[PDB]
Amino acid sequence: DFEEIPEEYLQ
Amino acid sequence: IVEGSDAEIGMSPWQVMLFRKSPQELLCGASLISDRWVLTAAHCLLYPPWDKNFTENDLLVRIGKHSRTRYERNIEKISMLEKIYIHPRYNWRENLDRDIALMKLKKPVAFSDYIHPVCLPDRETAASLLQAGYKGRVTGWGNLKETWTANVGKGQPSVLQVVNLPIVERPVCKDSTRIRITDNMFCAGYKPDEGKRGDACEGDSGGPFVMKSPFNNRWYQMGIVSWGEGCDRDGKYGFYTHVFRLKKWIQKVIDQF
Amino acid sequence: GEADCGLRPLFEKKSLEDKTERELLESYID
Ligand SMILES: N=C(N)N1CCC[C@@H](CNC(=O)[C@@H](Cc2ccccc2)NS(=O)(=O)c2ccc3ccccc3c2)C1
Ligand SMILES: *[C@@H]1O[C@H](CO)[C@@H](O)[C@H](O)[C@H]1NC(C)=O
Repeated sequence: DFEEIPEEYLQ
Repeated sequence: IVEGSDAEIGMSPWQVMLFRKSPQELLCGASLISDRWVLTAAHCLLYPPWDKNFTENDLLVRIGKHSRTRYERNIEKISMLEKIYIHPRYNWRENLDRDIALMKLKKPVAFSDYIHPVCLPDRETAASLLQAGYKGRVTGWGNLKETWTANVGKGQPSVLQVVNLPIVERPVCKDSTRIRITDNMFCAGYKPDEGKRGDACEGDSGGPFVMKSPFNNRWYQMGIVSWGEGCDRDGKYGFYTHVFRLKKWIQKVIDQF
Repeated sequence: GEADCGLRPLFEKKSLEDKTERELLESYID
């Protein structure tokens, strides 16, 4: 249920 | 946090969230001790009996947060990790002895109204403040109850929680559990006869137990949420890593690296 | 000298106190 964070951090 | 209440905004600006990249989930709490170092529990990162062994690339650190779930665009900073250090004599086999770890951020964070480091104690502070009956504070985004009814009860908090707990005499800690306690731990919580309650719970681990000095007005991290048996059980106490006893290791790691 | 620490921008630095800190301080004097 987390809002998404910029995908630069998750890639 | 069981039986705590909502933090005020900015009340705990050293609180750090450890965030797993994939799947996206809350791992643990932590605390900010300078612009590039974060302190947490070892068992948040490394516990081989459940094949838990997280790496620098598996995790994000999120600083300045109030909401558990929101991306707080204006306020929070997200950082990657350069390097993780675990106490060499961390004992995961029998008692979680020396449950402590340091993490170096890839880049320094800028302090702000919502991001600010906590003090580590010196010898005099530790001796004055760590006494049975005195109260410290625990914060986190972990569970509100040990157990609850699926898809009905809540659950996880929506904002950071806070609870104040007294330090408990060593002999009472010892009698409360079959686990072998060492001098690298203390325990806190209310006694069954005191009519207040409160405890840390799942997801609060690695977060700070802090105390305020009346003489200089500063907050000190005296403990790290380490372990317990369930959450908020009668005749049961939460156990905390003794930050001061392990300060020499912290000093070695920060100095060398 | 030593880096500033444990003084919160929105509390100690503005002389505001949080809702429950008083409970902590009182515990020292019982
Ligand atoms: N009640 C408090 N304050 N707690 C701290 C925050 C999490 C809460 C829920 N967790 C817990 O209740 C325990 C459950 C558990 C108990 C014994 C063994 C394994 C798991 N997890 S724990 O992280 O506290 C844990 C993990 C490994 C261990 C190894 C040896 C001895 C004890 C150990 C305790 C408990
Ligand atoms: C965990 O993984 C790291 C890096 O992937 C490895 O070097 C280390 O030996 C592992 N430790 C344990 C106890 O499994």
